[PDB]
Amino acid sequence: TGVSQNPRHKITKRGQNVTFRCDPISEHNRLYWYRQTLGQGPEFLTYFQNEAQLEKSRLLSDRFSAERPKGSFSTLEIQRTEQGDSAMYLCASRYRDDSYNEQFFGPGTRLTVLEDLKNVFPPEVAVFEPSEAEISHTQKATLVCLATGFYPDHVELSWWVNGKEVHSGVCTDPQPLKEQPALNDSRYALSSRLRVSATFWQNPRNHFRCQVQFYGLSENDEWTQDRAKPVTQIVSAEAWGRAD
Amino acid sequence: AKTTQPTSMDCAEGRAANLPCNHSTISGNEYVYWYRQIHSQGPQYIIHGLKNNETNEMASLIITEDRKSSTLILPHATLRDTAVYYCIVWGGYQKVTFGTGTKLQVIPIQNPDPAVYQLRDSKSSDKSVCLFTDFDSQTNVSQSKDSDVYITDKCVLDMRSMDFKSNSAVAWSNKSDFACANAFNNSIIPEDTFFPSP
Repeated sequence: TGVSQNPRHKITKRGQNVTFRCDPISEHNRLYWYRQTLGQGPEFLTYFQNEAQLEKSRLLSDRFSAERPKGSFSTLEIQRTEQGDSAMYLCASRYRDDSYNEQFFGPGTRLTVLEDLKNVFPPEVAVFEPSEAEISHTQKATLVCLATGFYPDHVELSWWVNGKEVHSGVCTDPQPLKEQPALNDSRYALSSRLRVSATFWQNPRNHFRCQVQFYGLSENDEWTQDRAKPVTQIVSAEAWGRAD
Repeated sequence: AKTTQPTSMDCAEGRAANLPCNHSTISGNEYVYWYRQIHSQGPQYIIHGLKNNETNEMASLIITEDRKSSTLILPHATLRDTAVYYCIVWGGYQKVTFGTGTKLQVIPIQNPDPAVYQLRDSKSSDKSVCLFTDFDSQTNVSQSKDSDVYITDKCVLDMRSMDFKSNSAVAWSNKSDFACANAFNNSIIPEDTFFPSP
């Protein structure tokens, strides 16, 4: 991979400060920071050579500050966060100032900043059972999973058949879709398909689970409303084969 | 910055897919690099280099004698290869800058059987969803302009077990009006589409 970032995600209210960390590959001279929004390429923020910042883009406000005190790990501090900071902040590192050595990217830290945290909802998940019409026409059986209506949109959908994540027979929408699109705080929906053989579905000993990891608030966030604090969690929907 | 690429590009599963990049003011000492980004995830490196051709397990890279253009070759394009591909140039010391880039979509060929089926919720059970599937890859599913109705983009699955690809879009709504007979009628589904009714 082999660069790391902490945390993977963070949801703040407007006022708050936030700090990310990035750990480069051992002895990598160079560390880069980018930010990215949906459907766009990474936008350069700043880079380091040893401990020595280098260059910061006329992007970065004074509210951003990136440190790297031992030419090793790097922290990015964003002060007094704004809605417009919401983005995936990517870390990269490189062995030497050397064209031969490539940049290795970390998995990123997805920041979402909000007018208020009552707009954050987890997904509800339903699994939809295959049509008999399909089974008799194609001798195949398509299950559909629907994730709704969550916010923000950092969810990870996965199908598990008989207790193992599967990838054969599976399709998930590249992006979610807006439920009321229409709105600033539009809550999102995502669908996925699992296709099996008719006979595989018609065996009641087979078990189908749709799992959606949602990245929400932390246990430590101030929470006000009646409904369950929409923390980082996994929501699931199950289905067994129908003997029919 | 110094590179230009098509925003998106279709390519046939599974011959070699050739992603082009223009860089007519390239030095000198600047290498060409290709990265790929899947979902929102970190972009992973594919291949680089100078002025020449190069190869590794993941791909091949040909750069003209001009230096002014290059081509990334993904030798046997599968569905897993569809992603965003960035072509960047760097010669040291300075920052590295990303453009746009491409949006490669591997398209499978079908021997088609288009149908729109109704699926019921597991709990529940109504709550239902409409499945438009088994259509050929020339068929496009449109976005519903009825806001209460939700139609997904089309999605290709591979049953690797049986060597069988299939396309599908999914539609749902809360309206009374809504049904599967009319869910995908705003798209231009093919004349021979199978619409069950028991």
